[PDB]
Amino acid sequence: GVDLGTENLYFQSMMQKLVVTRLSPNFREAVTLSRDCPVPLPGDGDLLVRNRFVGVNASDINYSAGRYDPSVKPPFDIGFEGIGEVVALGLSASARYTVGQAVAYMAPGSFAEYTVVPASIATPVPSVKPEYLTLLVSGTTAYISLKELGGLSEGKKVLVTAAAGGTGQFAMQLSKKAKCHVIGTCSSDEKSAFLKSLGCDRPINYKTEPVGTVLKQEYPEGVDVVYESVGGAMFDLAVDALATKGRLIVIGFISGYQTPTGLSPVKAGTLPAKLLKKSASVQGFFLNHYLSKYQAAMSHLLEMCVSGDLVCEVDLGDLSPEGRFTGLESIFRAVNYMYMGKNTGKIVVELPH
Ligand SMILES: NC(=O)c1ccc[n+]([C@@H]2O[C@H](COP(=O)([O-])OP(=O)(O)OC[C@H]3O[C@@H](n4cnc5c(N)ncnc54)[C@H](OP(=O)(O)O)[C@@H]3O)[C@@H](O)[C@H]2O)c1
Repeated sequence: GVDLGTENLYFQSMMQKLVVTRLSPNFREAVTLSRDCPVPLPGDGDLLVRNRFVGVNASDINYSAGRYDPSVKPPFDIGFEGIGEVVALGLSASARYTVGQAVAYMAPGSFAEYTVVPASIATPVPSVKPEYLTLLVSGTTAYISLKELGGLSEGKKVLVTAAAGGTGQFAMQLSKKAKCHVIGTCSSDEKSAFLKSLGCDRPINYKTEPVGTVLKQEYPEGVDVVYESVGGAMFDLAVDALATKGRLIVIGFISGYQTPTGLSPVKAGTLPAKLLKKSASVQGFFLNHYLSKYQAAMSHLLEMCVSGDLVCEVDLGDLSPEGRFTGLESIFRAVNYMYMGKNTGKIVVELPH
């Protein structure tokens, strides 16, 4: 009786995908577009998803560099998230999932026309739209880290770095919803306008106005929470800008990922003493350590998105040098775009019919 997509599997036999062929943080050096790869088949507990959008993530280049498990050698698949239609599935999976259903997921190997996804990690979505993909990593990271670690409450002051980017946009909005005063950093006046449209109380274009100075002058008593994703000298300023009982959440350090080690140097020598003297913290956050909170987060985010209560800005690359990010080949360009700092919102690549 049940359609498991077996006809599809017969006829949809080969596909394109991206493959890490050499470890490097230079994505173009590391990754090759492969063709006429077999379409993988789903196991009893799996879905086979035809990706229609895939997300571009800063750590894509950490992945390509082998930094998640240095002992794992090429070749391996890449891309952290996708959205599309179920084309086939295993028998067990069919209890809860159906051929043609719109699903989104966070699992490695999304940079492919088709990806096998365990049905246990799939998220049902209303339809295949790029706004929902924005939630999977970027939204959930901001949601869970702030909920679990931010201690947010009315009137607290929150500094968000890369605030106009994929995760930053949600850290901004979610802090505003908690009635915080929100400061955001970005690299252009048009990004600052975007931030202002999300409710940012103090956008800062760091290219034209020094962040440290603004913080010293406008926030002399400091900030309560920092959503820190840049690293380096920005991390150092953030530590100095903490209020008493302040918390710096280490979300990432993109300023370092292109470097050979992937790290951005910081002034750490006096950090324990600084933290003691302010009763302040530096707090790491890795989304994969918080998967017990993921399904709830995703559900709330999805409700806010569909209801119009959350801006989910998507950058499909229409304004990039070679235009809209269409096809797996465009992933190279999109990663470049990210590392040139040109995106507003979440970078997404379309894989259309
Ligand atoms: N901990 C976690 O589980 C987790 C999950 C998701 C993301 N993250 C982290 O969140 C951060 C943002 O990632 P994303 O994927 O959302 O990208 P994104 O913010 O959409 O794009 C990156 C942004 O970083 C700034 N930038 C780019 N290159 C830079 C450089 N070399 N030095 C300083 N700033 C640079 C740019 O914004 P400006 O105009 O502001 O410069 C750019 O638009 C990354 O650190 C990432 O690792 C962490």
